[PDB]
This record gives sequence, structure tokens and C-alpha cells, in this order.
Amino acid sequence: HMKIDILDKGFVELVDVMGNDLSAVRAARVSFDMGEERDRHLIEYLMKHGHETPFEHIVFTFHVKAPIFVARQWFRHRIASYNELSGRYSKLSYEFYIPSPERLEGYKTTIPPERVTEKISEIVDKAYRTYLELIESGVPREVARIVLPLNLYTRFFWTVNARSLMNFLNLRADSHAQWEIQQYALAIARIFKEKCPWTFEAFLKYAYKGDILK
Amino acid sequence: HMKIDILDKGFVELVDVMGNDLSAVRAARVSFDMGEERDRHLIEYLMKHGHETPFEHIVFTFHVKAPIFVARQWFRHRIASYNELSGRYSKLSYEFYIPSPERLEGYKTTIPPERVTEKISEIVDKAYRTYLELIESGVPREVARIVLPLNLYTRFFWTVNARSLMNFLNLRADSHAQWEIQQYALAIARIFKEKCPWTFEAFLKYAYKGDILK
Amino acid sequence: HMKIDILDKGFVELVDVMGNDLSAVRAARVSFDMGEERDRHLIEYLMKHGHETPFEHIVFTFHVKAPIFVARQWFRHRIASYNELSGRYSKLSYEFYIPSPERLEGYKTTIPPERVTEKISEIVDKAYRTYLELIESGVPREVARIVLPLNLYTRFFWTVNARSLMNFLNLRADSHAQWEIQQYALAIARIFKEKCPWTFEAFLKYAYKGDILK
Amino acid sequence: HMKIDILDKGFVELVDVMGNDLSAVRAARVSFDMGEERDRHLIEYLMKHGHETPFEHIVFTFHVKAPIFVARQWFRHRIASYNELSGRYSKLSYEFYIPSPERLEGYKTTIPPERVTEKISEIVDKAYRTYLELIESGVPREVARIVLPLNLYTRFFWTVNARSLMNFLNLRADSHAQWEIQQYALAIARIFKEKCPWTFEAFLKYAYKGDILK
Ligand SMILES: Cc1cc2nc3c(=O)[nH]c(=O)nc-3n(C[C@H](O)[C@H](O)[C@H](O)COP(=O)(O)OP(=O)(O)OC[C@H]3O[C@@H](n4cnc5c(N)ncnc54)[C@H](O)[C@@H]3O)c2cc1C
Ligand SMILES: Cc1cc2nc3c(=O)[nH]c(=O)nc-3n(C[C@H](O)[C@H](O)[C@H](O)COP(=O)(O)OP(=O)(O)OC[C@H]3O[C@@H](n4cnc5c(N)ncnc54)[C@H](O)[C@@H]3O)c2cc1C
Ligand SMILES: Cc1cc2nc3c(=O)[nH]c(=O)nc-3n(C[C@H](O)[C@H](O)[C@H](O)COP(=O)(O)OP(=O)(O)OC[C@H]3O[C@@H](n4cnc5c(N)ncnc54)[C@H](O)[C@@H]3O)c2cc1C
Ligand SMILES: Cc1cc2nc3c(=O)[nH]c(=O)nc-3n(C[C@H](O)[C@H](O)[C@H](O)COP(=O)(O)OP(=O)(O)OC[C@H]3O[C@@H](n4cnc5c(N)ncnc54)[C@H](O)[C@@H]3O)c2cc1C
Ligand SMILES: O=c1ccn([C@H]2C[C@H](O)[C@@H](COP(=O)(O)O)O2)c(=O)[nH]1
Ligand SMILES: O=c1ccn([C@H]2C[C@H](O)[C@@H](COP(=O)(O)O)O2)c(=O)[nH]1
Ligand SMILES: O=c1ccn([C@H]2C[C@H](O)[C@@H](COP(=O)(O)O)O2)c(=O)[nH]1
Ligand SMILES: O=c1ccn([C@H]2C[C@H](O)[C@@H](COP(=O)(O)O)O2)c(=O)[nH]1
Ligand SMILES: [Cl-]
Ligand SMILES: [Cl-]
Ligand SMILES: [Cl-]
Ligand SMILES: [Cl-]
Repeated sequence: HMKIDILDKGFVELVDVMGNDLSAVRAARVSFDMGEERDRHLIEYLMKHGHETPFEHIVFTFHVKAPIFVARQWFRHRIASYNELSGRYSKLSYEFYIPSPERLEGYKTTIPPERVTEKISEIVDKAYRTYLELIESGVPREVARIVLPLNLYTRFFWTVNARSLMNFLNLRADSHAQWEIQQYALAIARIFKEKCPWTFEAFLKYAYKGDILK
Repeated sequence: HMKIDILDKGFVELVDVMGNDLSAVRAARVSFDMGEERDRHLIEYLMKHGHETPFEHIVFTFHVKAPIFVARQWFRHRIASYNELSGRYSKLSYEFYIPSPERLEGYKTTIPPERVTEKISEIVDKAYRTYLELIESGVPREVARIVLPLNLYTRFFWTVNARSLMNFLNLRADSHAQWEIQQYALAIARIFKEKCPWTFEAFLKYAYKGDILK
Repeated sequence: HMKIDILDKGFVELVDVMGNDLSAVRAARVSFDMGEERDRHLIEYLMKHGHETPFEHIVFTFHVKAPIFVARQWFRHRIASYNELSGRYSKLSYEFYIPSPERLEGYKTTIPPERVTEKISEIVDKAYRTYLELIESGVPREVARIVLPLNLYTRFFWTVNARSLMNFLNLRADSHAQWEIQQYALAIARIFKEKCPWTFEAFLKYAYKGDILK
Repeated sequence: HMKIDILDKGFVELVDVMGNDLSAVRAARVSFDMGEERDRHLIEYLMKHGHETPFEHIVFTFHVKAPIFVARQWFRHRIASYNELSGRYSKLSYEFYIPSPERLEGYKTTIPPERVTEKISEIVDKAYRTYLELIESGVPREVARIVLPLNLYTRFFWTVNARSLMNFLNLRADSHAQWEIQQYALAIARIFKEKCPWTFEAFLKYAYKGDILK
């Protein structure tokens, strides 16, 4: 399975996939034939004209490890399926996204970037210590967790078809999206390209609305 | 690929599937483990309590040949993907659903059922003859086809996840649904049972709302 | 209520609407203020950049009378709500779309267009006569109706938000769509313009993908 | 507009509504009549048999102020529309949900509940102080906010139809849901009952799956 490390402790991994470029061609044609130049031209035609329903017949499942603030943005994509770790039902692990000092490149700051990174580490350590103190005193998990910060890592399974994935890439593989989710979208794109090369190349050429891919 | 004949000239065929019973278990648990009693109990637990999002991670693609009046009902299931043969873009084939005389069992009629079957065959033959006359006189396809009856066969690809498929089975594998679409739903159920035995058995035991399966 | 005649016997009527241009502005801003240049500029900004979720907070309900082949295309728009007259549960009325001879403008035909119109009327009359014969002999409605042609009129209620309506207009108020549904989309557009002038004008300027509106 | 205070600093307010009980009746019947015992019986019939599409023609818009951990759960309801305050684009206000000591009723704790409440207040104060320090040193908002806890208040507009609202009530007006979101769902229910009394009463009698309403 293709797995790609993201941020300091995150990842994207492909769990499963149904279909390939030919799945869209066969759905478009409503083919009996389960047997090229013509198939690739059909994908380009569909993409250039906005005929994207055939790409709904290609489906992916990913396992993603990401901070909560990234997952909040990601879960706004309603045309998909999600199942996520629960802070009601589980004790949550001490794992936080701590930005690199390079995260602040281009910003002039009155605290050195290495000190910003330190201050973030210090406050999330204090928050986790309070979380644990509450848990260990008998406070229910679902209440104790409310002190934890948005940079806490979470994990989820995401099942999404290629049409909705292309929408995700338009929006998230783009400079207007937050840099952290851009990094995830770059990995999603790499996996999509590997699994569906003709669809992906046609997408970049004719339909992709963002400004970071190729 | 599993294929099942339906009605006089129809079929349902499985084109592809992503996942199996374990896909729902792994999504529910957000598992790293890609490795029983415990997995089957989890599926039953989910089903008995209405926790059905994990079943969205199992996906099917079918190729279906059905009369238009069956397809009209089927396409009301919005949480799915469809691509269908077009009467704008193609010449449509002379293939009609002609009910068997047994279709009228339990109804007292003042025309013998064999004569009902004959009258249906006769009018659809006349309609197709008019369609062809129009086509052959230069009338555009998209206009000529408007004379064709609702028992004309059509074909489509359908991609659907197991949660939405279970909704389809609740509604269509049921005595209140039209008998013709019941027959399709029985075939969809057979394929679902073969591919996802634990999910299907748990569905019948705990969640299925209809009155025809088992 | 705004009502517009379409084709020979069809219509589109607005039944209800929630909101107006300001609904999108207030949702975008998450406003407490329930109180111009600034509001119109926000709508244009949203539209020009593809930020269309705020328009989901404007909702319409229409009552539409259209032939079945138009309704088949229309009902492919899944992000909406429909309720339609049933040929299982009701006797269907003798009302058919008969194209005008002008429908064939630009096509050279070997049957005069007035004779095409006559041949269509003649076959649908024969089909309805068979339908009625079957009904009156005790054949269940749901079976008798299968002989009826795709130009039979049907009626439905459609509830749709402005984002999905704009998608509908991109696709259906366009020369590539069948002329008959174009005529419906023109009426939908007129009603949308009346109810949401700033959104509609911004849509035409920045986002509309079709080639018939203004 | 109906507004209801929730938790310590939260609220639910109705912003707009389209339709009423009669909207579902008129959609079900595909009525021309825009004019009782019969209308209420139709709603009960629909509800008792699971025929819930007609209720999609009743739509609500709410403005909700809730902590992020409540909003995370709420936003899992995909069949709806949301627009939320952004921590990328805005400075976020110092407003946190601090549980009442009574929140821990039924739990034996080794820290007195008043001290739990104090410890939660203390850590979120420290987190906000770090957030502000980062902002005021020139760290971009979208990065500074990652230290803020899940009990931070957020606000959003929610547009939802009555069918999806009933699903929300089944799931969230229920003892298995987290107590905090139960409190929101109780307020949503009160507003739904006021606006759609026949639908709500039929829902409670025939369809509601939860264990807290009436
Ligand atoms: C840079 C950026 C900044 C953002 N800022 C904010 C913000 O400040 N606040 C905020 O709340 N959100 C914000 N968002 C989130 C944004 O509003 C969308 O929720 C998100 O981008 C998902 O887009 P989508 O609706 O196209 O995706 P999906 O929800 O996956 O929908 C896919 C497609 O299905 C259709 N669709 C799905 N459901 C409906 C429906 N109910 N009605 C109509 N059409 C539907 C649309 O065609 C849509 O494109 C931001 C997103 C980005 C990328
Ligand atoms: C016996 C029978 C008779 C019928 N008679 C008629 C009739 O006379 N007229 C008629 O028009 N239709 C009729 N229908 C069709 C019926 O109204 C539904 O369109 C169909 O059964 C599909 O059901 P669904 O909406 O659950 O499926 P899908 O559209 O696949 O939706 C699946 C689920 O997603 C949710 N959902 C999807 N979209 C929305 C949305 N926009 N809002 C809220 N929830 C949503 C719901 O939880 C729904 O159960 C009939 C169906 C049956 C089975
Ligand atoms: C000129 C023309 C010719 C056509 N020819 C054919 C044909 O030959 N055969 C045929 O079968 N169909 C045909 N169609 C129908 C077409 O494939 C679409 O079904 C229809 O245009 C509705 O578009 P939509 O999916 O954008 O709308 P909706 O279904 O309303 O969806 C709205 C938006 O929500 C999103 N969306 C909704 N559901 C999903 C999902 N499951 N996955 C991903 N994204 C989703 C997409 O962003 C979509 O744009 C044709 C349409 C047109 C206009
Ligand atoms: C007590 C409780 C505990 C929970 N625990 C967890 C947890 O540990 N982890 C977790 O990730 N989530 C958890 N959830 C969230 C839960 O999985 C659902 O996301 C949430 O309840 C919304 O339900 P829904 O999908 O029915 O709603 P919506 O998303 O609004 O969907 C409404 C209806 O539309 C249909 N539907 C919509 N989209 C699809 C689709 N893509 N495929 C098929 N059908 C569709 C279904 O019929 C559905 O009922 C929990 C929820 C509750 C109430
Ligand atoms: O780039 C963005 C900005 C916002 N949001 C959505 C996610 C949350 O529901 C809400 C606020 O997100 P933040 O701006 O706080 O990340 O809007 C996104 O999806 N992407
Ligand atoms: O059993 C039914 C009856 C109706 N419909 C939907 C399909 C059409 O959109 C409309 C009318 O269908 P008929 O009753 O004419 O089949 O309602 C169904 O989906 N299933
Ligand atoms: O312009 C078109 C052509 C096709 N279809 C969809 C509707 C039917 O599900 C199927 C076949 O439609 P016809 O081409 O037969 O109209 O594809 C459309 O929605 N619009
Ligand atoms: O009662 C619950 C529990 C979980 N979730 C969803 C929301 C988040 O996406 C994820 C984790 O939620 P918490 O258990 O951490 O609240 O699962 C709910 O929607 N409701
Ligand atoms: Cl840990
Ligand atoms: Cl043929
Ligand atoms: Cl009549
Ligand atoms: Cl403040």
C-alpha cells in the first residue's frame, strides 16, 4: 500500500481502490466489453467538457493521520465517507503537530521562529497534562478531552470517488488552502496519479482549478 | 462476474467491488492491522444499533439491463452513481419487456391474460415502427424517441456503497415495491450476500425493513 | 406565484422560496445583523472565486409539468428533492407533448414536418387507447402504463437550493442540452433572476458555463 | 426569531424557514390546490410507513453558537449546509465552554467537581494567552490558533430540511449522544415542534428512534 509521511507525524496511506482509468471509460460507454488511444481520448473528452459523472465509478479508501484543524477542513467535503477515532470512546494519544521554524518563512516576527515552535510545544504539553489529570481523577473522557488543542493528531478512514477527489484537489491542492492541508492534498494527488494516470493527466490539462499541481 | 437474468430480457451483473465485510470492520476501528468471532460480532453490533457509516466503505458497480419504468424508480436512489444509454445520442434497440401471462395471477380480467400479453406486444411494435419511420425520414433521434413506451429496455452502470444498497433493499426488496423491480432487488441481494456474507446476514437479522428476503 | 407556460401543455410555477440575496451574505458572514454596495460586492466576490456554499442557504420549491423524457433528464440532478405523480397509484391523464412543426427547423426531412407532428399524435393516441383498454379489463395500473410513451406529461414538486440550481442552469440552459429541457431551464432562470437579482447577475458574469442565458 | 440559550454561553436561533406541515402534504399530493383531519392523517401515514421524502420540502436555517467539539459532531451530518467562522481569516474570541460542576453528577471523582471546573478554566486561559502572544508577535492567525482547545466557542449557519433534521434528532436527541449536543438537539426539537406541529407529533409517535424527546 502506498504511504506518504506528511508534516511531523502525519501520513496518508491508500487502503483500497476500486477501478482504474478504464472504469470511467466502461461506465461512460455502458460497456459489455471487458477487454488505448481511443480510451485515453475518451477520458480527455469527458474532462475537457465537464462530463464528470463517469469518474464517480473509480473509488478510493485512504487512512489519514492529521491534526484536528486539518481534519475539520477536510471533513467539510460532504460527498465522501469518514470514520474517525473518538475522544468520547478512547483515551487520546499524546501526539501534536508542532510547526517547523520554516513554517514562518516570509513572516517577520518579534519572537524568533524557534521560540514560537517552543511556545507551541509548551502549551500543548500543559494541556495534555491537564487532560490526563482529569482522566485520572475520574472525569469522563468526553469531558476531559475538551481542554486538548486543535493541533492534536487524529486518524480517519476516507472513502471518496474520483469526481469528489478532483473537487478536493481543486480546493485543497491550491495556494488559498492552508499550507498544512496542501501537504496532504499533494500526497492524495500523487496516489491518484499512480492509480489513474490518464484521468489525472487529463484533469491537470483540462479541469484542475488550483495552482500547485505540476 | 456474477450475472443474473431478470424478467424476459433483463439482467444484473456485478462489474466490480471494493472491499468485503472486513472493510467495514477496519473502517470502524480505524485499523492499522491488515490481518473472525470478533469481526463478525462487530458487524452485528453496528447493524443492531444503526451505526451504518462503516458500511459506506464497501462499494459495488453493477451493469443493469431493465425497462425504463424500472430504471425511473431505481434512479430515484440519489446516493449512488449512474451512467445510462442515451436516446439522444444513440439509436435505441427493439427490445421491450412483455409481461408473462402469470404476471396477472390473482387479478380477474375481462381480457384473457394471453391476450393482454399480445396487446402489449402489438402496441410496442407499432410504436417502434413509428420511431424508425421518423429516424429514417431525418427526424433527430432525440425527438423520434419520444413515441417509445416505458417498457423499452435500457442499460446503465450503477455504483453504490453497501449502506445505500441496504436502503435500496429495504425499499425495493419489499412487497410494496413494483414486482418488476422486486425481481432486480432479489438479484442485487444475492450478489451482496455472496460478496459480504456477514454484513448481509446481520442486515437481515437486525436492520432489514422489507418482507421478501429470507 | 410566478408561473410560466412551457412547450404545448407544460409549465413551471414557483411554489415557495426561502431567502433572497441577503441570505447568502448573512450565511457567509455568519451575521447577527438582520438589517447594498457592500452586500452586492460580497456576492460578486463569492461567485468570481467559486465560493458557492453560501448560496446553499437560498432554497426554492417549484411545481413542474413536463413530459417524462424531460423529467428523466431533470431527475438526474441528485442534489435536490422530488415528488412525482405515480402511474402505479393513479390513472394517468391523456396529455402528450406533440412537437410543433418548427421543432424540425434546420433539418431536411423526407416526411413534411406537419406529417411528423401528425404521426406522433397518431401513435400516442393508439398507445393511450391500449392503456385504457388494459385498465378497463382489470389489468393493474402499474402494468397497464408500460405501453405509454415518453412524451406523456407528468408533474412533480422540486425543492432545490441556489447552488444546485446554478449547476442545473449551467447544464440545462445550454445548447448541448435537449431543446425541450432548455425551455424549462429558461423559465427556472427567469424565476431565479426575479427572486435573487444580485446572485443571478453575478452568476451570469462570473460563473455561468452555458451559452443561452443573456 | 426563536432563540434558545444552551450551555453557559451557547445558543440556537431560527433565522428562516420555508414551509410548514402543509408543504409536505402538498408535495406528497403534487397539489395544485393552495387552500385539516385529512392533511394531518396524510402526515401520520407518511411517517408511520417511512415515506419521508415529502418532508424534504420543509427547510430551516439556524444560527448556532457551540463549542468546537459539539460542532465537530454536528458537522458530520452531511445532508445539510454549513457556513462557519474561520480561525484562518478572523481573530477568535475568548469564549470557552466551562462545564458546570453538575456536569459530573453520577461520577465519583478524586478531584472535587468545582476544582475540575477551575482546572478547565485555568488551562484554557493559558492557551488563549499563548494564542494571543503568537498573534501579537506576527505569527499568522491560521498557525497561532492551533493551540486553542476544543471547548472554544464557534458559530455557524445551518440549513437543513425536515427529513435530515429528523435524522439529526434521532441521533442527537438521544442518551447515547454526548450530553452537550443533546442540549442543542432539544432546542432544535422545540423549534421544529413550533414550526411543524403535525410533523413533529407524528415523528414522535411513529418514527423517532431516540430516548429523550417527550
Ligand atoms: C480556501 C478555503 C477557505 C474556506 N473558508 C471557509 C470558511 O471561512 N467557512 C466555512 O464554513 N467554510 C469554508 N471553506 C469550506 C468550503 O465552504 C467548503 O465547505 C469546502 O471547500 C468543501 O467544498 P464542496 O462543498 O465543494 O465539497 P463537498 O461538500 O464534498 O461537495 C461536493 C460537491 O457536491 C455539491 N454539493 C454537495 N452538497 C451540496 C448541497 N447541500 N447543496 C448543493 N450542492 C452540494 C457541490 O457541487 C459540491 O461542489 C473553505 C474552503 C476553502 C478551500
Ligand atoms: C413503494 C414505493 C412507492 C413510491 N411512490 C412514489 C411516488 O408516488 N412518488 C415519488 O415521487 N416517489 C415515490 N417513491 C420514491 C421514494 O420517494 C424515494 O425517492 C425512493 O424510495 C428512494 O429513497 P431514498 O430517498 O431513501 O433514497 P436515496 O435518494 O438514495 O437517499 C438515501 C438516503 O439519503 C438521505 N437523503 C438523500 N438525499 C436527501 C435529501 N436531499 N434530503 C434529506 N435526506 C436525503 C435519506 O436518509 C435517504 O434515505 C416511491 C418508493 C417506493 C419504494
Ligand atoms: C447535455 C447532457 C448530456 C448527458 N448525457 C448523458 C448520458 O448519455 N448518460 C447519462 O447517464 N447521463 C447523461 N447526462 C446526465 C449527467 O451525467 C448528469 O447526471 C447530470 O447532468 C446532472 O449533473 P450533476 O451530477 O452535476 O448534478 P447533481 O447530481 O445534482 O450533483 C450536483 C453536484 O454534486 C456533486 N455530486 C453529487 N453526487 C455525487 C456523487 N455521488 N459523487 C460525486 N459528486 C457528486 C457534483 O459536484 C455535482 O456537480 C447528460 C447531461 C447533459 C447536460
Ligand atoms: C452516539 C454517536 C457516536 C458516534 N461515534 C462516532 C465515531 O466514533 N466515529 C465517527 O467517525 N463517527 C461517529 N459518529 C458519527 C456517525 O458515524 C455519523 O457520521 C453521524 O451520526 C451522522 O449520521 P448520518 O450519516 O446518518 O447523517 P448524514 O451524513 O446527514 O446523512 C443522512 C443520511 O443520508 C444518507 N447518506 C448520506 N451520505 C451517504 C453516503 N455517502 N453513503 C450512504 N448513505 C449516505 C444516509 O441514509 C444517512 O442516514 C457517531 C454518532 C453518534 C450519534
Ligand atoms: O481553509 C479553510 C478554512 C475554513 N474551512 C472550514 C472548516 C471549518 O468548518 C471552518 C473554519 O475553519 P478554520 O478557518 O478555522 O480552519 O471552515 C475550510 O474547510 N477550509
Ligand atoms: O414504486 C415506486 C413508485 C414511484 N416511484 C417514483 C419513480 C418516479 O419518479 C415516480 C413515478 O413512478 P411510477 O409510480 O410511475 O412508477 O415516483 C418509485 O420510485 N417507486
Ligand atoms: O441530455 C441528456 C441526455 C441524457 N441524460 C440522462 C437522462 C437519462 O437517465 C439518460 C438517457 O437520457 P436520454 O438521452 O435518453 O434523454 O441520461 C440527461 O440527463 N440529459
Ligand atoms: O458522539 C459522537 C462521537 C463521535 N462523532 C464523530 C465526530 C468526529 O468526527 C469524530 C470524533 O468525535 P469525538 O468522539 O471526539 O467527539 O466522530 C460524532 O459525530 N458523535
Ligand atoms: Cl499517549
Ligand atoms: Cl434494433
Ligand atoms: Cl384523461
Ligand atoms: Cl476576545
